[PDB]
Amino acid sequence: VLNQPSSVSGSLGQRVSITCSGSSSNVGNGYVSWYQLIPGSAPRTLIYGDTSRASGVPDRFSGSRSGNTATLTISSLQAEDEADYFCASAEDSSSNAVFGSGTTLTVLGQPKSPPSVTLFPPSTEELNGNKATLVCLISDFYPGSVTVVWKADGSTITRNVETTRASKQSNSKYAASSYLSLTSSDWKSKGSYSCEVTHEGSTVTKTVKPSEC
Amino acid sequence: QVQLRESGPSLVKPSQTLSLTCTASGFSLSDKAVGWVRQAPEKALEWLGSIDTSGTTGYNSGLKSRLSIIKDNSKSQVSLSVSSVTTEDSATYYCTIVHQETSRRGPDGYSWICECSSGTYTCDADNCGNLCPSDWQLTLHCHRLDSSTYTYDWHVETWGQGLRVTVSSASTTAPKVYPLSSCCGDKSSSTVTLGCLVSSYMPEPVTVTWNSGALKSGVHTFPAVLQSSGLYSLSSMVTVPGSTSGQTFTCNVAHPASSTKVDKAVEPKSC
Repeated sequence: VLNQPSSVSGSLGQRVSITCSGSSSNVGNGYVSWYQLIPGSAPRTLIYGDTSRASGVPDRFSGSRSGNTATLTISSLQAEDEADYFCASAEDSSSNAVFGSGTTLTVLGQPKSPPSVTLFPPSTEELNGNKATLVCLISDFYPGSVTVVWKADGSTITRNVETTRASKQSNSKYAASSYLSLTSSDWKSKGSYSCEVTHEGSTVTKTVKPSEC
Repeated sequence: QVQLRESGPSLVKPSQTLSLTCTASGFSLSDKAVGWVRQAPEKALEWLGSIDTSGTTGYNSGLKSRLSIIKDNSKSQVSLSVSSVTTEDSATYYCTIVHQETSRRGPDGYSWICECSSGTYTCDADNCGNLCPSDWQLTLHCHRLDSSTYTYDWHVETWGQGLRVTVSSASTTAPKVYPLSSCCGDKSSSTVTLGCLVSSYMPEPVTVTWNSGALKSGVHTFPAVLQSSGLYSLSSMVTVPGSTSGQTFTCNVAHPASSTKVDKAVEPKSC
């Protein structure tokens, strides 16, 4: 495994460099390649042969190599550059490739965005099976860090809550979802249920009324 | 239109053989070398192996004894075999076109290769030339290249979309698809939001489209939650300008692991 920093960060419109440290028999052999992994998309080749840009890659991506250490430099950082970056190299054979540990790139300086929250009640089809799932969908927020609290009649629910980690959507912002798994009886019992989403100190709460659906 | 389509089972039991196929189109396997790469969840990319135009296979040195790659030029298909899989072989498997060549790079600065009657030299100038005859010019401008010194060039030219494979002893579970609709009293829009809950399935992945793919913008499909039950759930949401009376909304869910496809009609809650 080629040694990369676990994560790096640069500001918008600025530049950042990702290093790739190896030995004399991989990086030192003199033919490093770089790949970009955006979740929900196939990997993308950026650089090959230390310095050559792959087809369709702009010149703000550039590679270099000094001895057993290679570097990927990304100038003019844009929001869509946030991704994982992997270096690679052959070793002892052109069919024995070794990938680096991978580097996650964060682009700082982007505009804050509050989450839009939609709370969905259980469907009739699910209630017929004596189950009831409330779905809280959170989207269009940056930075990608939210905390979700569920309430029943105003008091905090501490059981049967599952929440996804925030992930990228098409517009480079983050989305998340949270699930409250109840039985038919619980859903009919309480007077209301609420999804409370805190993002950067501020909170958005949506409430659902079992009686009025 | 160079294409690489992986195919094979999305679920395999432990200690069995995982067998995948890659169908190439738009190019011939007699002209391009192809290889396999995988990425397990939360892990780095991992090279598996390749087979070149000559038909020579090459493997990850640490996995070769478990791997087998073979191709059929006439069918333009390449297969991968991983024996005695465990949960660590769960991953997305990518078919790829790889560049592979054996080169002879000398010290940095000596780019050109000069093989004379006196042997093989790496030289700094591109004339071969005034250097070959002279004994003094070679020791000046060239390094004598030893027989063993070889360098290797490898990179991925084209990536497939990848096929996710899960290694599990658990049985499959087809999803139950429930319509998502806000309560009555939230019908005041000005944009109406609805979706589908793809509940309790195993394994990943699941794909969701709306109106058979005719509804593109406004859609977002969230990643799945993994309940402690071992079953996955995810939601897909679409936001559309309201009112949208005179139009229907259908969420199309595909769970290839059980060859099941569900098209659930989502109707707004009329009160």
